[PDB]
Amino acid sequence: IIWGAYAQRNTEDHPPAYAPGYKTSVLRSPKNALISIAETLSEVTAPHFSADKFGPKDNDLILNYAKDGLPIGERVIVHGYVRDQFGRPVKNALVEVWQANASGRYRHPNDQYIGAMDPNFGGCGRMLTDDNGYYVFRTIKPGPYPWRNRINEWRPAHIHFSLIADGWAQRLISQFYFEGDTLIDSCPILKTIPSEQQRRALIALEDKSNFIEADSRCYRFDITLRGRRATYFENDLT
Amino acid sequence: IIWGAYAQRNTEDHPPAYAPGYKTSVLRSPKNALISIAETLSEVTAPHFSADKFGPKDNDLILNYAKDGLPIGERVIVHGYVRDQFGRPVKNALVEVWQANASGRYRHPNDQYIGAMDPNFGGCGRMLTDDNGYYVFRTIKPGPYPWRNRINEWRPAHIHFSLIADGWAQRLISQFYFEGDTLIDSCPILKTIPSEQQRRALIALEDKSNFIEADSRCYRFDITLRGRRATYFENDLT
Amino acid sequence: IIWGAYAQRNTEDHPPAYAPGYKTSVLRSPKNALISIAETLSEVTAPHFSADKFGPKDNDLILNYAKDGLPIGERVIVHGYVRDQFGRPVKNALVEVWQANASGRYRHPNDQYIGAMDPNFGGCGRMLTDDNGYYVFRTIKPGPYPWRNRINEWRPAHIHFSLIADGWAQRLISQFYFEGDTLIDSCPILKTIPSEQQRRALIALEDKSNFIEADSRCYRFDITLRGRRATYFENDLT
Amino acid sequence: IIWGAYAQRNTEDHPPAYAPGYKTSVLRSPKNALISIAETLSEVTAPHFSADKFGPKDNDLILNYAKDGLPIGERVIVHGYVRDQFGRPVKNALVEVWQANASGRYRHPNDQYIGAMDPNFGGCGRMLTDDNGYYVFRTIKPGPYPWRNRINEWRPAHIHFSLIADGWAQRLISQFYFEGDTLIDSCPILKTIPSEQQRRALIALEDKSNFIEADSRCYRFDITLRGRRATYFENDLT
Amino acid sequence: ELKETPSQTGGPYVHIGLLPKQANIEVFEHNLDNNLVQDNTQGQRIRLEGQVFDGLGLPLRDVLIEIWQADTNGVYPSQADTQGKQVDPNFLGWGRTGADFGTGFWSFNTIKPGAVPGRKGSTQAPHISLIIFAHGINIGLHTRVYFDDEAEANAKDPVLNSIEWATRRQTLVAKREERDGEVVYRFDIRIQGENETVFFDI
Amino acid sequence: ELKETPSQTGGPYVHIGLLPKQANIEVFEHNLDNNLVQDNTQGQRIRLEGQVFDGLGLPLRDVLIEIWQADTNGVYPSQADTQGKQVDPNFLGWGRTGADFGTGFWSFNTIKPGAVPGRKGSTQAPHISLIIFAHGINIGLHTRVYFDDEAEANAKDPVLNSIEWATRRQTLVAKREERDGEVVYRFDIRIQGENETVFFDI
Amino acid sequence: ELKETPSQTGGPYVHIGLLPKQANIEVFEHNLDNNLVQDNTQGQRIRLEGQVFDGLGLPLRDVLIEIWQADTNGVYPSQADTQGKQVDPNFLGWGRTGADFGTGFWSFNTIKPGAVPGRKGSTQAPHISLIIFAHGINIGLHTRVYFDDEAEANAKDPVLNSIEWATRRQTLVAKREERDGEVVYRFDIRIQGENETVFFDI
Amino acid sequence: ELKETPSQTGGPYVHIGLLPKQANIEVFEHNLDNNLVQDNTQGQRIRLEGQVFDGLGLPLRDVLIEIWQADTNGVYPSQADTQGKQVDPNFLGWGRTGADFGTGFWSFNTIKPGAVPGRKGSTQAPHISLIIFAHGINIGLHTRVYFDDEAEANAKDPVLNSIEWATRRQTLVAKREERDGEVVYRFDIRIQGENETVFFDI
Ligand SMILES: [Fe+3]
Ligand SMILES: [Fe+3]
Ligand SMILES: [Fe+3]
Ligand SMILES: [Fe+3]
Repeated sequence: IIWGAYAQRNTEDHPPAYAPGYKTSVLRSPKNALISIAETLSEVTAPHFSADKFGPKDNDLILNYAKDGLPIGERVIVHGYVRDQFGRPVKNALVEVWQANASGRYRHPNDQYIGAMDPNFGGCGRMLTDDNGYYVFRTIKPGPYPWRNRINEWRPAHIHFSLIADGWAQRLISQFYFEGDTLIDSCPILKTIPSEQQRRALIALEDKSNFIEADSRCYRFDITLRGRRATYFENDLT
Repeated sequence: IIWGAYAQRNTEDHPPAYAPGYKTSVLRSPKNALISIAETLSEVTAPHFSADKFGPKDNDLILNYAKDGLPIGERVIVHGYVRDQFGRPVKNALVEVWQANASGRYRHPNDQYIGAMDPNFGGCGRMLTDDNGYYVFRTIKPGPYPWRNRINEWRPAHIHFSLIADGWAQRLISQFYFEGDTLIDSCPILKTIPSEQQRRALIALEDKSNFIEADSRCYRFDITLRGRRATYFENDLT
Repeated sequence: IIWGAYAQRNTEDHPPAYAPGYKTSVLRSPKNALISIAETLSEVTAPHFSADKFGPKDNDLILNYAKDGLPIGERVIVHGYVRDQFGRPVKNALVEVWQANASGRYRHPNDQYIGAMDPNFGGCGRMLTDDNGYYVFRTIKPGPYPWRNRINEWRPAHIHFSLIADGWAQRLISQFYFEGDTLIDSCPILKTIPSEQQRRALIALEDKSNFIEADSRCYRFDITLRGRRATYFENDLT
Repeated sequence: IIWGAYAQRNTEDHPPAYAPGYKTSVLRSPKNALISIAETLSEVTAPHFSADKFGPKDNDLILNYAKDGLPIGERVIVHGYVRDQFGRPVKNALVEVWQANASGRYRHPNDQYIGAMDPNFGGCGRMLTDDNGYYVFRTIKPGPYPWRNRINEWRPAHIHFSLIADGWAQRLISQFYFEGDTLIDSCPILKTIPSEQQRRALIALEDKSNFIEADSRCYRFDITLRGRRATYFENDLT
Repeated sequence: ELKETPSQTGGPYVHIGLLPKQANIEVFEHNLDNNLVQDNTQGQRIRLEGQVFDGLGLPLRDVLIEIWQADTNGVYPSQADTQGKQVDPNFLGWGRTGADFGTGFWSFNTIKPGAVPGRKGSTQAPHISLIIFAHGINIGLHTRVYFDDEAEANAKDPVLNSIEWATRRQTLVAKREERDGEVVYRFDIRIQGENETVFFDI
Repeated sequence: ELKETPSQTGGPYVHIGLLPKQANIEVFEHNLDNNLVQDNTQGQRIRLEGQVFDGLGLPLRDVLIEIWQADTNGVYPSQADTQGKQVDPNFLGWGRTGADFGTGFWSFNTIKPGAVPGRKGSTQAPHISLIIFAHGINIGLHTRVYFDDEAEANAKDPVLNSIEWATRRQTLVAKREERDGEVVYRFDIRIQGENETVFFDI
Repeated sequence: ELKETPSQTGGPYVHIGLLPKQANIEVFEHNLDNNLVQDNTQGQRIRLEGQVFDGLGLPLRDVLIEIWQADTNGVYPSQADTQGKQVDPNFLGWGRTGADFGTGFWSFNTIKPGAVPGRKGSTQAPHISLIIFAHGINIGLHTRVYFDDEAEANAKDPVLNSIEWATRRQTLVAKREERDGEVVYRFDIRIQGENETVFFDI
Repeated sequence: ELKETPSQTGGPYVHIGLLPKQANIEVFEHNLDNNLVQDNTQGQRIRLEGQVFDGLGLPLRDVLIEIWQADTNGVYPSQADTQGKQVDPNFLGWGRTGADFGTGFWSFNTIKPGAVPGRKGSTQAPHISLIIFAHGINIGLHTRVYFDDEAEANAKDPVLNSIEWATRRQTLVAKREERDGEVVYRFDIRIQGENETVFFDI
């Protein structure tokens, strides 16, 4: 098996750069169209991170910052699989997540929301996918976050995530939401995605058989990255 | 019968100038709105071309450039009628066409596609419509053409055409496609047209009863130009 | 695992021998019903062909007969999987294909069609399926072929294929077509197949994510052969 | 305008030769498929009949055989247009008709039905279509006719017609029926036609605005013949 | 576009309307018939005759036959003939006949046709186009009659050579005979079975 | 009623079909071009030239331009002209050209047009109607070229005065120059941005 | 569960892809053919030949035939053979051929196969499995060739005895002949009609 | 086939998760950062720095940047590199940084990369691939940094030459400076407007 380039990104499956309803994008979106290039070794390669450097609680947002006690909020486990567009598992990909606490408050200098800070919650974690492309982390469900777009804008509860996998072309940052949240229908940020089926691809599903009795609930969320094509005739990559 | 102005162009039946999905339009589209003007003799007149100056094979793309043999590819006849929006035939209009060869390769200095060139195909023709507004030409069906918009963009098979008819206001250049081509659904250029019914107005239909046995297939394609209104009261044109 | 016989061929999933609309079948179809027999070693065995005897361009119809240049026509890659009716991959099966050129002209003594011959195209290839039952070949899309059944009969574009796999009972020759071709609906040969779902099983699907930019398009086509049952009680085969 | 061949007859729009439900066809249908040929002057030419040789009552079946009085039965006028498949009128075509009388009795030596003979009815007429392809004749509505196929078979009321027009290839004999006749649904002869829309093409429609008060009713029935294609490139006919 | 009106059998009484005289019906002053020879018609007079047999070998006694052919110089008396040559002015080129109710024999009095141009510069051998209608026949059956004394012409005929079964070509060749000064060509038609006559879709 | 066939870009190879010679294709004996002056054409000869710029200020080297204008006396060589005056018989009134692939300059050899009647008794100043087609341009862009030496006429032109932004009117005025005896009018077109040329929906 | 891909005719040019040499196409270095005898192959050499006839008794000149058989000891050169005996290592067991375009004769050079076990302890008489593909044949037609000199074995063959019409069994028996030292078995196939060859659904 | 998970902005607090130290969060023992130089790393040390500006020319103080590059010999520390050459074992090839909240300056300490093979036998000039994420940016913006002292290499670079607007190529060239013995390359990014940096769809 000789690998060729990643399949082209389907721009219609993603938000456009200029999206007037999300006001900050107006001045931070290029006026010129992106220039598409044919891929080289630069685009199909990516770094490797070693499992040895990860701490034991790096995927446990409930405990990795707990000092005097446990954080306040809903205990939830999130898991799923990362695969490429042709369905192949993405192994040893670096998954990083960040979020607000149960009050909808971020532990960030620039967040002045009145929702209370939790001295026992940090809000960031990371993990590597396994050989099946599986990942799992535990956290506190974040509360919805009010922000200034229109004056009374509110983000649905959400968790930010980032993936660095096999090729630089697969680099991706996004956010997932929780099944049933009514703010999902009103969010200008989620509405920058043009199609309904794609907005639904960011909603984590309640996974009731995987709840742990008298302990935690569970959400299932899978992620799809760009996939590489195989070459059977000329190999122009190099 | 005293003729007045052409009916207004219905801008909603045409692509807009700025169409981000067709990247080259981003810098080649005016920022200002077009200025509509009331028509004068300048807009309702147009040149006349004489039938005497047309060669015998000008509408025969299979033979008008053949040197050592016939071009390679699917032999097809294309015919139809040109009428104005009120259904009147457009007589003696100049119809010019151009296209790629069977490989999807244009005989143009700037085309570096690897699809093979055909030494016996030129790719351009012209004809005048008759008194019924009828036209007919013969050609080789063009192959789909890969181009750089997104990196893996492919034009459906298509033939470019241009009409110079009775009034300068009717001046029009467009492209038609072939019934059934699956790339029609993915083309960013065809998608600049806002409505579905208008995208369908550019698809030539298979005309099976007009196939010529053991020789050529046939496609039917009609064209509609702007039509003039008649004046029955004041004549302000002049 | 002890193997028993192949499952019975479902005659209703295949064309009948006598099919009046395909005129040549009238005198070349048996009058007597076929005699069904219980299988023996003769029917469940088949030859083995060695990979060592295949040339490097045997599955590359674009280059395996090119002398002075490339053939004219649409560059397309066709790939898919061969499996048996129970979904198991068919490994190391011999797949042979043949077709007309871009003009709809066969390189065969008996073909007098006026569509032009291509000195750089042969029209035949072969390959062995791999361990996953996968095959891939590259070719020029063939043009539709006029023939004499009714006087103006036209075959849709098509590629003939043949499989010799694990058992003589799986021996099969057929033809596949290309998504969207309007002649598919009119072909008397495709209409000898009684059911609609089976006629659809012969249409190769456009596989857009597998197109190779500025190079070739791609069609996906899978094939299903008869499958063997396993024996768990008496073994009557021998 | 240089004319080429007639369009191919669409065999699926006509009854097959072998139709077991119409018993007489079993021994009078060829076993071999018809041989399709490309047309020559022989097939595109046909005779001309002169208007001068037609009598004044040739299209008046009510009076052309009346001796002592008028025939008994329902006075009806039948009219319509004859056109080719491309919608062009068929001018000066010879239309001949024949039918049974009001009792369902034919004036033929071989008809022994007990329905009464009418000494004032003959049952045959003829006319030439005019320049618009129009024809009109007057007759007595025929009664349904019992015959021996299955023992209790009954033909719906019907009138036989024959056309000799511009080309021998258009030669056609058929039968039309009357709107509403319940026997239309049971006739094995009408059921030899495979499609429903074609069976409906033989039903004459009641034309109430054209009834002549206190005199006759009226049925409208149009006929479509094969049409010639025009030639714009090579003329191989000769 | 419109579909052709579908064909239906002529039925057993096809004579009432196409040959009223054979049915004993006198409604028309001028009647169409099987005699294509007028007094000034040019060319050699021939009689064409035969029978039509069903699949059990029995003659059809209810069959109606028509023929269409060119004049002595190979020109059709039709506005659609594009040869630019003058046609025999005393020639209709068409006739109609029915088989005798008792015996099944049919016949025409006509002229032997001249050769007619074929497609793409070819020449067709002399032939008469023939169509058969009858009870049991859903669509008129088209065939052609060639002549056994035109061996060289037949060998080069485009249509005859387009029939791949060389043995079937012979079913289209009428046999010349000479009954008391008259030239007769015998052409029997076998609708079904052994030696089945070739029928064409034209 | 029918809808107009929707426009589509001419694409980057618009030369194959509209100016085969610029693509190095010799299929036609008589070819259309950018020279509207025949030997007996009346009027003063002028050369019209310029470049077409995109929104970053770069010239389009794949653009196709056509012009349409009246003769020296303000009469169009069109059956639709209703002035009742005779038009110069040696004048087509139309030409087509492409920009030079390397430099982007385009040009026409024509005649300076006479004034043409405007609506409701008005008089239009001398002008040439121009249309631009190119890859990226979905619908041909219409504009007009007026002449800077026709100041009094321009001041009274109905179309120019219907443009409310007085500053935009100037984008439609070509500058007269005199290169060695020849009269040249320079007209640059800016499709987008600062000093964007006025385009019309006609 | 999936349905088998439906069969379609091989069509008239089945040679381009299955026997490129017969079509005059040299694309492959190693080509498949009708010779199953290698120099060290064990067993008695025989030639198998015949013609394939359509329903009018004419030979098919566009037919493609393949055969599949066991070696001299009745063992198939297939991993699916479960006899536990070693197969002749210099034997493919399969060949393909086309009829001669002019005459319609086809032939194979092979070895006479040894007897192969039948179901439930039975023994099958020596036979070659044969399949026919051609224009007009919608699904490859399977049949078997037995040998007339194996009378005792044929009488006990399970498959032959499962054909109830004793008279049809004979259509599956090839006739041994001896052309100048060589053993030839003649096997003609009649696709339709009198003496129609038995075809199997296997 | 599946569709790619759709992108969403990183939002204003993208630091909590990608650079917890800049947010004052100590959860990880080993943290990722902007220093790609380890003590034994081979090659010339350079500092890459600049600011990112919005469409009004103001620097983004909430932007997150990552870079990906080859080692000193043009080999990527990735299993997907197929050059068959050994990569510098003390080089991750990647780093991440955030702009200073007050000033907006960002920087990386890395090595100047060696040239990497381009497609079809070509050679790419030395470059670093860079991606930008921020509140308001819906999809990470990809660009490349070339070096102004690599003039000959840049002139032959496939990607730079594929940008048709020659004037836009310059936005991808960082300027070499020498601050007290250290080599610094200044690369400012303009997301929108005049001199807008070229961004790629890779
Ligand atoms: Fe009747
Ligand atoms: Fe194009
Ligand atoms: Fe074929
Ligand atoms: Fe957030």
